[PDB]
Amino acid sequence: SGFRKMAFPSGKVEGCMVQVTCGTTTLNGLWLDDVVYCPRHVICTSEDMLNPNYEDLLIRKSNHNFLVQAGNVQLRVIGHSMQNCVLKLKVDTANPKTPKYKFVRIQPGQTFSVLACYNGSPSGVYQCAMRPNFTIKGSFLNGSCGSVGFNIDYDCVSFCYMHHMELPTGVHAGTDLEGNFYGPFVDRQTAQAAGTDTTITVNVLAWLYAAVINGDRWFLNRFTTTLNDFNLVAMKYNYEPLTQDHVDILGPLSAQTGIAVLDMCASLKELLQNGMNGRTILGSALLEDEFTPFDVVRQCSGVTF
Amino acid sequence: SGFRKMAFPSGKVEGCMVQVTCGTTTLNGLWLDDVVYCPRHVICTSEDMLNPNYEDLLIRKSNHNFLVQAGNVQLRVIGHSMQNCVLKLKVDTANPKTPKYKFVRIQPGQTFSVLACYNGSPSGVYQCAMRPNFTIKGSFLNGSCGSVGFNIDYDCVSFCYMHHMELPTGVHAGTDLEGNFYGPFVDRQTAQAAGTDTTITVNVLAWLYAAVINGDRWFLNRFTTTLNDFNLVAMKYNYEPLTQDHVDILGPLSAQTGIAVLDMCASLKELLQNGMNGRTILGSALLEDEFTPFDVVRQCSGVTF
Ligand SMILES: O=C(NC1CCNCC1)c1n[nH]cc1NC(=O)c1c(Cl)cccc1Cl
Ligand SMILES: O=C(NC1CCNCC1)c1n[nH]cc1NC(=O)c1c(Cl)cccc1Cl
Ligand SMILES: [Cl-]
Ligand SMILES: [Cl-]
Ligand SMILES: [Cl-]
Repeated sequence: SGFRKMAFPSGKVEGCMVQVTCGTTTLNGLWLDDVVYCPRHVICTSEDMLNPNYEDLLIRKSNHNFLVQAGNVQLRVIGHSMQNCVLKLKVDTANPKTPKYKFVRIQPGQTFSVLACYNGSPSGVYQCAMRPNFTIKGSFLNGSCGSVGFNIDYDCVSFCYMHHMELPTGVHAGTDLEGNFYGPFVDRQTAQAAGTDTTITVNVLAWLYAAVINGDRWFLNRFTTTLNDFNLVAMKYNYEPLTQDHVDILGPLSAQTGIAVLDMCASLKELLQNGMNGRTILGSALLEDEFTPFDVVRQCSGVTF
Repeated sequence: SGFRKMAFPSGKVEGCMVQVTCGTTTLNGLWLDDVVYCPRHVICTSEDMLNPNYEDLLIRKSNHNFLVQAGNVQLRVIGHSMQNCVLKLKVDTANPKTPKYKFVRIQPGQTFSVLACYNGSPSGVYQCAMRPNFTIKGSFLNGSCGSVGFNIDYDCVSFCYMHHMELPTGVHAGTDLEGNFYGPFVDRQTAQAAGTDTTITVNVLAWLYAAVINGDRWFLNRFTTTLNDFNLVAMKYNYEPLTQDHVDILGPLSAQTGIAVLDMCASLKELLQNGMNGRTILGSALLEDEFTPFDVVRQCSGVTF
């Protein structure tokens, strides 16, 4: 028993991280097969970031201007191209540690692990969720760009995020591995403010199921509700609307615990209206929303990789 | 910016995890050089755990009764011995992935990363602290015994914990890698209750420094205090006493932020007496105490491995 904010084992991704330097800018790249993926603003100086024309800045770059370093060994770049907001650097050596992998574009509310890196070296690993406003609340310092977010399915790494920028409010924005930003954000040092960071209702409900499974139950009440009535309450509290799709996804957790989904919604509704009254749930004094129903099933059953 | 509960990259330890089966009990072992470390209660059935005599149970075991499996490959056991509450299984093959490593016995309040494993396969990674009552609040299911806790220093893995047991209250107990339990706990399915789980004051202060560095500052007040006066308040709230050693350890964070240590203590004192008033600090509604001062410096500076 016990429930922790848990990231995937990072070894498979550690073996993919390299350093990319262009001029005086150094960040991280992802080395899969004979291609290194990195943010395209590696070609930018701090000056260029104010208003970059990436196509023009790229005319001035050749393969040999991209210094790729794997540990203590330099990689030979034999080609480069820009795809949306990432560069793909073709190298003459296939990464011998390439895992089985996929590129996936996740939806808001979905979770993933981040391997924070600096100069191509792994610094730490932590769990994140794509927020409803398409930011993530990560831990990134200057030099962490190119760090990736990922999920693992047994032996297949699904890369879903590459870090690119920090907004003035300290939240973070990035792309999928095809170089498309999540949300409306751009790799340009300008005014771009995040929208409302609503709470991921389906994840809160899954985490309440995790609590019940682990013995925290003071919050279970004598009530039930309906989707429409609950969402009226969820709206007032800046909670995402709960759909029947979400209800269906929570089915297995409902079956395991014998608590109907709408009953747990009624318990959540009271928690929102009454508050925690100084109590905690799984060691938290606020309702956690960065565990998916799949994360809960995974951690409560012992899935491995 | 941003501050996350962050574990070390786990790859170096993933390459050390094996499966150990004795009779019908399967758990995890740690393969370093030509030795596999695992909990000695691998020799026990669920029946033996009620009152085991490990020396007697071991008379009935031979090298070939310990099945060690690394991925899909069996390892040949050429010797075994019991050291305190761990078994050391000598194998004829040195682990080719052995990292630079040390065995360390940590103190309460110190933090480490856990690689939760099942059947020798990594399941997830998360960050823990040795609680003042010598339990840890982990995420362990049946089969996770032998999972280890560790810190990394650049390239040297310091193993400090091996998981052995779950107490009736759902907290967890284990040993260092020499097989000595942390605290008074024993590998025996009996009545052993944890003492008071006090809050790690020095870690809370470090985490408040982390918050200031990241822009959360509403809690900074106009007050200061003394060690003695603060500890009078800390006692009432089941906070560990703050020592001058702790003050010294917080020195660097004090210097970086220009906030004297006793001033931050005065801010903490008001938070304890007044509460959070529904506010949050670094996305938490309670005071976090599983970041050490070293963890904060590490994450805020970008140390890598
Ligand atoms: O999350 C899903 N699959 C996991 C991806 C990572 N590997 C494991 C499978 C998934 N598959 N179909 C729908 C979803 N997810 C959701 O509908 C969802 C949830 Cl559950 C929570 C928050 C937002 C969203 Cl969109
Ligand atoms: O934590 C320490 N070192 C780290 C070990 C892990 N690798 C990095 C170095 C350390 N070295 N000397 C004293 C300490 N720690 C403490 O005094 C302490 C703190 Cl700081 C917080 C809570 C409890 C305790 Cl005992
Ligand atoms: Cl452009
Ligand atoms: Cl004994
Ligand atoms: Cl909290």
